[PDB]
Amino acid sequence: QSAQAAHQALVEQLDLHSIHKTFRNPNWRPNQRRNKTIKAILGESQTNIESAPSLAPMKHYCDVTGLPAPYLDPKTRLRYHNKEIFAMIRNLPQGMGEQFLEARGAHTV
Amino acid sequence: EPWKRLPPPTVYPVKEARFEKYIPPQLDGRERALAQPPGQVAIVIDNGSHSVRAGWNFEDKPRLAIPPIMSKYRDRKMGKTFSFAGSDCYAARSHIRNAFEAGTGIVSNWDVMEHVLDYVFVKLGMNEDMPIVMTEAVANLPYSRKSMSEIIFECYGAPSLVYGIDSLFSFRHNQGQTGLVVSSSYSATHVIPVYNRKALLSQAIRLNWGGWHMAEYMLKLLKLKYYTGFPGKLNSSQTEHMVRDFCYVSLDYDRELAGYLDWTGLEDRERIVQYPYTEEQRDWSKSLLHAFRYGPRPFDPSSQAETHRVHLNVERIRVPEVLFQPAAIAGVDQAGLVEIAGDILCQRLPSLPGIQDAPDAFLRDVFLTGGNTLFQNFDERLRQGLMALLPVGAPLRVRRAQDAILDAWRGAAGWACTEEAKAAWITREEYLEKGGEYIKEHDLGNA
Ligand SMILES: Nc1ncnc2c1ncn2[C@@H]1O[C@H](COP(=O)(O)OP(=O)(O)OP(=O)(O)O)[C@@H](O)[C@H]1O
Ligand SMILES: [Mg+2]
Repeated sequence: QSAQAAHQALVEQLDLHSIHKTFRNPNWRPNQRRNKTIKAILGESQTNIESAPSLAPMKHYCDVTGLPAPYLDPKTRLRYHNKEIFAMIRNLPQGMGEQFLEARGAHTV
Repeated sequence: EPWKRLPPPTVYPVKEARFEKYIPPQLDGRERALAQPPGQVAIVIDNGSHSVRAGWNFEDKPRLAIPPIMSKYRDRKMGKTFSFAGSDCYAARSHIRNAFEAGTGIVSNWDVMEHVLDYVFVKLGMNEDMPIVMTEAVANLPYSRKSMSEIIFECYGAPSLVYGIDSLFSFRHNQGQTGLVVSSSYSATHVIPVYNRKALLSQAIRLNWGGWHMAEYMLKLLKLKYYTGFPGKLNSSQTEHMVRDFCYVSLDYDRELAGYLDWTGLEDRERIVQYPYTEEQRDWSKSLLHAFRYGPRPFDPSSQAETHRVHLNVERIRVPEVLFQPAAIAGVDQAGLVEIAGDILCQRLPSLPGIQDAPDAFLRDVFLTGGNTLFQNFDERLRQGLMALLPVGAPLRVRRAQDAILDAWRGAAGWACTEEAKAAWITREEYLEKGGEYIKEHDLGNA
């Protein structure tokens, strides 16, 4: 079908692999281990010291809706706005509470 | 009942990163480069984690803007390898890899990066030698600079290279003499004090929140809101366009938030994006979660048109506010943007003994850069936050860059061939002497 043939023609027109990069040095070949992670690059040091913690009091927001939360559930550890959302929170499926914590990046796994 | 009286909803089709058209090699660019005076040409690469922007120093805008992605695979139905390294890679099989470590400003997949540079030079029309100006991250890691230097010198044979900071090129392009540069970008957010055109990078701070984190966080929120199971495929490429189109910074978060889901007026605090569906006395009207999920109107799962749409509501404002309230809203456990800028202006710069007229000289130009500042009210929110911390009547001004995305490239292009820049260039022979960790320290670059 012409539409598929046109798609192949476009895919060929977009392809870089068919093109010889005259400006490349053919002799140079990288160390394949060069793709280190930042964790590894830092750990090899033994300036990304620009991070900044905080000490101001933290306002409390509802884990379900993001509205302000007066209440913290001692069971699920979710913060909730009102008793309707408390009804939801304790009716959550088996793994869903951990997902709401993960949006805060809290975890108990 | 009010929902009978409300109009039909207005709904926006879901946008996503997509291929639009092929662009050929721009041979007129190579021609113009050979026509310029000697020593007044460079290839300028704003190596942004959201877009690589590339062009000629003698031109007013980049010729290329592409994601730092490659797709390479063998078509089992044709027996040949295909490779793609920009928006030719459709972000149709999406074997995508990205040059950057996700949520950081640092290049780490050098194979993708080298393919991206191949695409850049091909589409700039190089076929066989030109000075290269390239932006790097603030405090870019030495190992990362080495690897990029090796590629530029040893693979591509370029005569000269220099590394600057996109934030600082943007400041100088906007006549920045002295000020506090606030950059919020795809990878990160930075506050850098600049004194007499030189950045005091020992006093700069990084937030670790930016436009990538907002798209990811918006995705988490939507997957939670519809945890019963949204039938569309939710991608952070879509939520990026939602954050761009619909989110804005609150001028008064708690007072705007607490009323946001109020049934009156929610009709247009909500905004509705539709995914492409395949066409075939206490109740919902008093519930909060219906308003949160479905707004002022009745819902039925029978309508394929009313499924396959998400209602944004609180995340219209909740997403941008992570910059200001990082631990509260997303557990980022870092000082908010106003607290960071306040700490620099109030504590550091008055203490730093070499400086004169601190903070006041800096207050006269707090400067906003990078795409993730483009939220509405971002300036006024930042101004009012700082105004409470600064002494009464301090001459605080907050100013936006012109064209806050491309303007960082324009700064590098205008700087590229100045004598200050050419004093900062490293030649290949200097690289062969010193290796790629060495740099000429200069006003716009790392130490
Ligand atoms: N009008 C807009 N309003 C809000 N956000 C926007 C707007 N336009 C672009 N963005 C977002 O801002 C970011 C673009 O930032 P920018 O292009 O300045 O960074 P970069 O140079 O690619 O990255 P970095 O310096 O962090 O490596 C993206 O996350 C994009 O979705
Ligand atoms: Mg950038």
